Amino acid sequence: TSIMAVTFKDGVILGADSRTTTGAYIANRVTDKLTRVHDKIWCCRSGSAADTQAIADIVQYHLELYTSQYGTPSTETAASVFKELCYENKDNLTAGIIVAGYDDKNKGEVYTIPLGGSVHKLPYAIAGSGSTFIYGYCDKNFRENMSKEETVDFIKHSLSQAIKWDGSSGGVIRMVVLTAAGVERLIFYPDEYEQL
Amino acid sequence: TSIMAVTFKDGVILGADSRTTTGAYIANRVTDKLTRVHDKIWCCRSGSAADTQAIADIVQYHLELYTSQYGTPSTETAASVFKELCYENKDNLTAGIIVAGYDDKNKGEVYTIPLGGSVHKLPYAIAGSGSTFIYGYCDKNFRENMSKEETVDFIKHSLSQAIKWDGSSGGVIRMVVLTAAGVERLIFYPDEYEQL
Amino acid sequence: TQQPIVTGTSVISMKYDNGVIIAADNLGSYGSLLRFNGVERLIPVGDNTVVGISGDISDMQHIERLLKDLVTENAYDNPLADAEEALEPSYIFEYLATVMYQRRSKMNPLWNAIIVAGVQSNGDQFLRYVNLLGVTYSSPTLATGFGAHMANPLLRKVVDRESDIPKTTVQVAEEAIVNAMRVLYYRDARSSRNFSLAIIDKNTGLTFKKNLQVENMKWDFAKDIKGYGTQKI
Amino acid sequence: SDPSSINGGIVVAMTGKDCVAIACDLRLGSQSLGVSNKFEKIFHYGHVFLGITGLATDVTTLNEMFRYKTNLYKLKEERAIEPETFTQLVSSSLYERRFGPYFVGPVVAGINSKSGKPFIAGFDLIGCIDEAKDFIVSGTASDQLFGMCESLYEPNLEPEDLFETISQALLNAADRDALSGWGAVVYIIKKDEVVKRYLKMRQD
Amino acid sequence: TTIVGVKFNNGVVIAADTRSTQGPIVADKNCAKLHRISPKIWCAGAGTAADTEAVTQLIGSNIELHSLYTSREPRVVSALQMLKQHLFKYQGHIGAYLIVAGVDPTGSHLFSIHAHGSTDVGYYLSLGSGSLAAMAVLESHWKQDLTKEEAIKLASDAIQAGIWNDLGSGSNVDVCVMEIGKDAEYLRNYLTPNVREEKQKSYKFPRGTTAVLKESIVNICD
Amino acid sequence: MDIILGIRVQDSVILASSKAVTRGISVLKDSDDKTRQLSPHTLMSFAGEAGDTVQFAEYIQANIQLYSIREDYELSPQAVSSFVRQELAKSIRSRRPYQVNVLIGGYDKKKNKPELYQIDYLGTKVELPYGAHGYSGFYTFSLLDHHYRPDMTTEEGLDLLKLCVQELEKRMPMDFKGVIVKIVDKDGIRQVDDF
Amino acid sequence: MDIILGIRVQDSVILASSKAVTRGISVLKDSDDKTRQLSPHTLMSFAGEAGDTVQFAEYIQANIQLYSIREDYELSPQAVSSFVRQELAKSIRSRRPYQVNVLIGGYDKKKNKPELYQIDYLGTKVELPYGAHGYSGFYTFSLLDHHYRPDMTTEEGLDLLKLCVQELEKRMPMDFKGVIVKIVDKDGIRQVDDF
Amino acid sequence: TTTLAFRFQGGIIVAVDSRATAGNWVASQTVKKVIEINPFLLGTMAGGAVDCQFWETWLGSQCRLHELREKERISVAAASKILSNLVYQYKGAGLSMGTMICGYTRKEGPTIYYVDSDGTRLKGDIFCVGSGQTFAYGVLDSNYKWDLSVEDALYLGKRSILAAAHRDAYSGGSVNLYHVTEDGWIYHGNHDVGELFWKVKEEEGSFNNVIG
Amino acid sequence: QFNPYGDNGGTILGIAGEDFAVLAGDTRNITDYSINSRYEPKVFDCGDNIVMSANGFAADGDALVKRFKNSVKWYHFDHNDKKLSINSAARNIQHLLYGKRFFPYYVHTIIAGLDEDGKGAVYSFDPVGSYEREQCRAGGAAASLIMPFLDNQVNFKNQYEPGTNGKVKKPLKYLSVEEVIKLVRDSFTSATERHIQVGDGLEILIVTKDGVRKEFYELKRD
Ligand SMILES: *[C@@](C)(CO)[C@](*)(O)[C@H](Cc1ccccc1)NC(=O)[C@H](Cc1ccc(OC)cc1)NC(=O)[C@H](C)NC(=O)CN1CCOCC1
Ligand SMILES: *[C@@](C)(CO)[C@](*)(O)[C@H](Cc1ccccc1)NC(=O)[C@H](Cc1ccc(OC)cc1)NC(=O)[C@H](C)NC(=O)CN1CCOCC1
Ligand SMILES: *[C@@](C)(CO)[C@](*)(O)[C@H](Cc1ccccc1)NC(=O)[C@H](Cc1ccc(OC)cc1)NC(=O)[C@H](C)NC(=O)CN1CCOCC1
Ligand SMILES: *[C@@](C)(CO)[C@](*)(O)[C@H](Cc1ccccc1)NC(=O)[C@H](Cc1ccc(OC)cc1)NC(=O)[C@H](C)NC(=O)CN1CCOCC1
Ligand SMILES: [Mg+2]
Ligand SMILES: [Mg+2]
Ligand SMILES: [Mg+2]
Ligand SMILES: [Mg+2]
Repeated sequence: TSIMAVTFKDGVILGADSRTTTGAYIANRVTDKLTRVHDKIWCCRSGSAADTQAIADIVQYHLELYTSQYGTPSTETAASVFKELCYENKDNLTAGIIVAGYDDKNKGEVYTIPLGGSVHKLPYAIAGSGSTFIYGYCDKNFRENMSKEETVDFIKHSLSQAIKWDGSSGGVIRMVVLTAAGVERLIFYPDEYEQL
Repeated sequence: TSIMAVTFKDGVILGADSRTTTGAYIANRVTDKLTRVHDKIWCCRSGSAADTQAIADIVQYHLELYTSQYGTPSTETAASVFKELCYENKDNLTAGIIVAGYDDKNKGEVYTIPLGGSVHKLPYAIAGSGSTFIYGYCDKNFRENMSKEETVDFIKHSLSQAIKWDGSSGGVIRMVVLTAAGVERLIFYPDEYEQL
Repeated sequence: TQQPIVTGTSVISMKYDNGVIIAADNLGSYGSLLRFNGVERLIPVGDNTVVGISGDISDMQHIERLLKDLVTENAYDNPLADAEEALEPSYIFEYLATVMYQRRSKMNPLWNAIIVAGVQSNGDQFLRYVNLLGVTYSSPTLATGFGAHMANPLLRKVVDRESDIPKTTVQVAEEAIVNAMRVLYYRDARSSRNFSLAIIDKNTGLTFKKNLQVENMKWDFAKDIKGYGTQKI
Repeated sequence: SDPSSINGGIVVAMTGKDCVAIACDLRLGSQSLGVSNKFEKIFHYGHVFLGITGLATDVTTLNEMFRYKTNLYKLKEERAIEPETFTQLVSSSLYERRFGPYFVGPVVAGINSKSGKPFIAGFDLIGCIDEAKDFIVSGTASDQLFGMCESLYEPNLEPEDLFETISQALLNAADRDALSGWGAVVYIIKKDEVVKRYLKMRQD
Repeated sequence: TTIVGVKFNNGVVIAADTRSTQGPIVADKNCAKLHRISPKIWCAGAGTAADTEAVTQLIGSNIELHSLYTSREPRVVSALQMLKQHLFKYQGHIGAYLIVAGVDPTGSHLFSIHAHGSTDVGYYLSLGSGSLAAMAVLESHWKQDLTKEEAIKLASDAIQAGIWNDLGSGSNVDVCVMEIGKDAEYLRNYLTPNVREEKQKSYKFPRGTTAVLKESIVNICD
Repeated sequence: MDIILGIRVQDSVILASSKAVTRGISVLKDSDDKTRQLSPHTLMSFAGEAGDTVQFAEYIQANIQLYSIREDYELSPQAVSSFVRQELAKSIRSRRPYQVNVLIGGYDKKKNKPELYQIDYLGTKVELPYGAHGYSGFYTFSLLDHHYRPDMTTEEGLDLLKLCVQELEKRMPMDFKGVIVKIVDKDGIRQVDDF
Repeated sequence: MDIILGIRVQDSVILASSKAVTRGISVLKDSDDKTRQLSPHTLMSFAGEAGDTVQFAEYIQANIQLYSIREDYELSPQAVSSFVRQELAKSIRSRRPYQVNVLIGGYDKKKNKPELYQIDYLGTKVELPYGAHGYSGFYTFSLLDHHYRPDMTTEEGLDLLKLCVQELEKRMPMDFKGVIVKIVDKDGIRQVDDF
Repeated sequence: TTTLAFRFQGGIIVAVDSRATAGNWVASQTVKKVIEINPFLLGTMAGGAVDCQFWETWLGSQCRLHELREKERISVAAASKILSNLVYQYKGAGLSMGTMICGYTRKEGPTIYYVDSDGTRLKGDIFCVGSGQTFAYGVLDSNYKWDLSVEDALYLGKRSILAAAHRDAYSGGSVNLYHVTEDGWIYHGNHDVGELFWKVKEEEGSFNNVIG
Repeated sequence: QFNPYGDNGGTILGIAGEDFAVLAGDTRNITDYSINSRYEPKVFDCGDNIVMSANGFAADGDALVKRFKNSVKWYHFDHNDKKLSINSAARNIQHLLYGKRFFPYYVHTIIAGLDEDGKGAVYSFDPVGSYEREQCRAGGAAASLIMPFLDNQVNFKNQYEPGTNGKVKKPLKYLSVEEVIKLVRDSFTSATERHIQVGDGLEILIVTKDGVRKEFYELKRD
């Protein structure tokens, strides 16, 4: 994997490639690594497909139950539930999860949860095998309060480079826009992003 | 290490950080990783300090002897001698060497020699532990036939990011300019490059 | 005993009615890092043989030097170096096969899989494989790495046995090869889009095509896939 | 320390024309030491025949266990268990020990008393059913048995011909295996008579 | 094994070869790797043969009880969820690799499941030792808007690639078509392109060839 | 431990068990009885891991004695052997298995027949005319294949046994300090004092 | 191999060496002489790794015999022991060392004195009144500490030796098939036939 | 393998089985484990097949060269020691050989030397060697006397290999018999266990463990 | 760590008649679960009426065959063009194989031809050089499947004369070239069914006093 989430003026955008590997064989070249845990709380998954999937399914259950009793959960709450699972089962999991969501009070928020099970709230976050290659780029090109179109370009260019160097990353770039407007799914094919 | 060499209009520039580590302890924070093997053929050294040092000393000997018999060697010749040592002793060495030199016929040339002992001629080259973090940046920002000042900025910014993320890299940035004019040593201190 | 560092992935090849085709992408991987992108892994020897090499690139470069040196040595005191006593594909192959097996026998292999494709002086097509173990075999279609698993099945639908070779044209054969290279780009995590292709024909000679790309890729269906089971948004 | 080849043994079963055959060797050893030349590996519960190869303590245990279950089956169902049903019972019981398995290679053989169809089946140690028209093999000389059966076998053999075929398959396979042999038993099974013959084979 | 799944206009088709192996030996030349979970949800299995059988029956059993409880026809996502949660619980020690396909009130579906409990979605999928041979055919010929007959052709072509080019696959081709509105049709031995040639000789022995020591009538009666 | 033999003849079962108990480079005892009477017409010899052997023998002994008291009846050698096998078959999949091999020699009073059962620690049972555990078998089985006859007297069985002990003392690397011999017949269990 | 002893008394040196040669679970021989006469008044017993023992003994024997012929003179027990030690000291740092322990018993004709040298495979030499190699020492050294006196006769030395062999046959786990005894005195080397 | 050879009143008996194994796979049932070095010298083979075959055929070449150089047939002691010194040079390399060098010379009389790959070399009257040696020892030792007739000794050797062929899973095939006298070795035929077992069972009344 | 060996599969078969001998072998070459070639011959005419096959690890097999062919060539040069008898070839091959006792050729080797009395001969070797002449031998992957069939059908093992109370054995007799080729083809079709590394093609070399003839037959390609 290459995955990232970026806050901006109107909310937050999650981005991800679509490559799933079993060794050097590509098991699935059109994978959806962007998964919904609530209306406007989504996460990007890196590491073990089985572990991140089972975690995400449990989190979705917890937030559905939270919603029925206490109303819409904060993005921070969602991240805390991810953490509780990742931290307490750290010996049995290989999951690097980025959480992103849109409140109306708090706007766009991004929380990253690396292998240890620690939580880190950030303006933007990168993760997965391909993220190593774009630390320099993303640090140099990220600004706060970007526009939607600026943020889409930032993610598209960033993941393009990650994909270009990381063999474990590739295929299409999927993105998910989280704003007051609603939820927008985006997709960008190789022919477009390769020659950026 | 973070090291790189970049060709440009007037010749070639080699750049490097100054950090030497024994584990997490910094044995030397003002190391000179840019070493002369001939008047206008230099190399950047990554990997084992002992191995790269012994190799460089042997190469310097070979090119001094070459010079006495056949005149000034090409940059390609220097790279071939590095390769011959790195390839034939691949089981006993941990050396990742970048070779850069200035002919008057061939202008600036850069050859990279990774762990295997293979040779790769390139417009620019990056290597060392910190280079992983600037693949995305360098690919996006490198142009051919840059000016001296543009190339100095490219290296300064690139190594600044490598230093920022790689714990095994740091200290000052040293650079060496190879042109028809001569040989110019440059140095850039943390206070300058950190806040780029 | 080695371990390969900078590597090249699949080399694929097949026979057709008049000649042979061979192809290989232009990538030099460094583990999962796609480090080098201008690597030529098809190396012609004379105008009647192409050697395609996969595996460790430093060892490939060494083999390049051997073949280049072989041409030089063959020319020495040889008035018929460009005629009756020119290097044949069978000569080049057996030399490599000899070297490979000696190196494995000294527990110091050249970490490669090689396919020698060419046309003999009598017009016969030559296609034979050799690897780090010194294992050799011949077939109407040959491939290395992932190529063996994904290309061969496709190429064998065209030439399934010896008698299918006269029936196969160069247009059909090249199409199958280019299609195979696309499939490998979809499914091999250490492949690249850019590749080189070489035809050695008994009439038209050696055509060496560089800077080819995989095109006509199906990706559009991706926009319909959501989640991993129960997701609808 | 490979449980499947400490004691040794083989079982083979074939179908014929309105009949089935099941055969086994008689050896029980402790690796190189031959210990018993009387150790039979075929048992029956009513008209359903079960042969079991592998670790002898499990062979014995499983026999005792299936006797147990088929006896309760019969008391409650008020009828003898059929080969198709018994095959499923074996599969269930073996898979119940998925992560602490019996080290065995069972083979079911019998004629359905209602439809009159000949039925054979085999399993791995963990329960996977291997149903077959022609033949099933099991034991330390299974490679050999597969080779003999695949060349010697033909469909629709009469009981007296099938006997010669299954016997020759077993005998010549056992003679190419160090842990199999030391005697042999062959069951020829027809709709309502069962003949049991002990074979003369080389005793080395 | 080689197993495949292919979506088309009004449904989904799955196919499989019919070889079972024990090391380099062919244990079974014609086993059925296509399992019924419910009438209109079928499952193709690769990996540990007993695990694919056991896990498919267990979930099929619970799916039936669930279908009775809810007075509703079972959904593919229910089988998917139950299988994946079960396999995950055992951390891959149950070596089942499955392609799950079927039609339900929601539509037609195609999923894959790996032994550690990860699931994927696709228009075309392949699992098993011959999955790469099959996937090469699927990547070469698959398109959007396949007809029923085009999908069957593609699926069996993908399985054939496995049969011929993979040593872990052989013998025949089984197919199951699940179309919306209709019954699922299980096409056992849809193709049989590996028929054993006539043997040169008959090895039926002269009667009395085998030396016998003892005879006895066995009592199966009461 | 190490050497335990058994020979079933016409009218009796003869068990021979070595007397040595060794640990390290010291023979701690040279007069050890490696047997327990399970019931008046049933005797069990044992060999294997230290501690386990006796603990197992005495556990089996108590169980059979409990049965005898409860039913006021002696269990058949076949039934005792089946009970013992089942216990060992349980044991092998336990947390710590009993590493004990046994021979059960008994006279069945209902059949008027001697019976010899060989059972290893895995729970592998066989009825034999003659039996052995450990390396002993590698010499005795072939010797008995040659010299043993089914219709032999108790006296002929003892001569056949001396022939086994002689061969073992000649070719075995360890000093096992001779054997204690016991006979099991219709009149019960008795020990031969001079061997 | 395994058991080799030595006792130096007033006027002689007595060497006792076990007769058994074993491999696996078979005693292949029960009459093996684990000794070589190096010279008329010098005898070497040996024990250790199979093959090495004899190869080493015979190699040493040839060398000493060569010396005797060249100088027409017998080397002193002290000199022979020093030669043997040096060979073993070389061996231990070789590619494949001789894994052989020895006892050298000799009568020095110049001093008119018996001498007993104990040398292990590492090349560790000591002159002793009594010596042993292997597990034997763990029983015999303490026994001899108690019963041995420096002024004993050859006959008293043999009784003291019987006392050692008796203890070993009682407490040692392996059957070593008795010993061959040899005496080394002013009149040369002779073997006791009944022991 | 089971092999034996023993000394008695009337010379030397040598008997061997004929099975070759590759693990539990039976490789052959018709293998020659005795080599006739010369008319007065025999060699038996147990362990690695080629190790024994190659080096005992080599031994024969060395014995042949000795009689060309010395105009005299090599002693059993010297022939056995050539083989033992050879294998000792290879000690540690992983050779596997259990051999017996049997023969007659005027100066020695009938003589048997046991030679193995650890470098052990032993003169003796009786040896059994191989995976089935213990089974052979059991029968031989309990029926051996010095005063056996040639007829009885021949049979005892045959019966001892048969005993091992039966019990030892890694022995069988057939018995090869030899008798060695002052006049050289005499071959006493190949005896397939397939027929011999039943012939012996019936005539001797033994092997009552088997279902007859 | 570098593993200098590999398994290229295949299987070979030698049968000897009265005045002829056959050496058969399948033409399939494999590594792991892949087919490298459907027609890669491994039975060779080596001159002097000797045919040879070295099955197992192909690189070691080709190396050995190549060296023996060379051995025959130098035998002619050094000994006045004398014919290398089959027994002499066998012994020569023992020394080739044993020369690498501590780094073996991973091959089971078979040669066939005629002895010095004009009778058919088959010699077979282990990987390190031990050899034996037989009427009958299979080698390689499916040896375990084929060999007991040959024991039964060529040497008539376990076959008694009918009605003789299992007392009189079926008598040994030489087989015709027609009968031998039937057994070869049935042996290989049987082996092909049940072993995954055996298939594609069968190639037989027949050796008479008139020379070496070839015969080829298709095998199942799954
Ligand atoms: C990239 C490859 C590297 O981080 C991504 O993290 C990617 C994330 C992903 C993929 C699909 C769906 C959601 C998220 N990870 C993978 O594709 C993953 C590679 C991986 C496997 C195991 C790991 O540690 C245990 C870490 C990364 N692929 C898989 O999980 C596939 C489906 N399964 C296997 O490869 C089988 N594994 C199971 C665990 O044991 C090793 C073999
Ligand atoms: C960075 C750290 C990572 O590539 C650079 O390559 C840097 C290069 C350098 C440093 C000084 C002078 C010239 C070039 N490498 C190091 O600083 C190096 C770290 C390193 C050590 C060993 C390696 O593989 C064998 C690879 C990288 N530091 C050293 O060599 C120091 C001086 N020595 C040690 O740490 C002692 N080593 C010796 C080898 O065994 C491990 C302990
Ligand atoms: C192809 C043939 C793989 O080569 C398929 O995946 C096939 C799937 C299948 C499904 C249902 C019915 C038949 C066949 N898999 C097998 O046939 C499978 C191959 C396999 C064996 C063992 C494995 O783990 C080491 C993994 C894959 N064969 C079996 O399951 C056979 C019947 N069983 C055994 O060999 C017993 N093994 C099972 C695993 O545990 C150890 C003992
Ligand atoms: C009995 C049967 C026990 O094996 C005998 O010892 C028998 C003796 C014998 C003598 C001459 C001719 C044939 C047989 N030994 C074998 O049959 C022997 C068993 C054995 C194998 C390997 C060993 O390794 C140290 C030791 C003993 N079998 C073989 O030699 C077989 C035919 N060949 C191989 O196993 C090939 N191996 C040999 C060792 O190197 C690797 C390849
Ligand atoms: Mg990529
Ligand atoms: Mg057998
Ligand atoms: Mg046997
Ligand atoms: Mg096949």
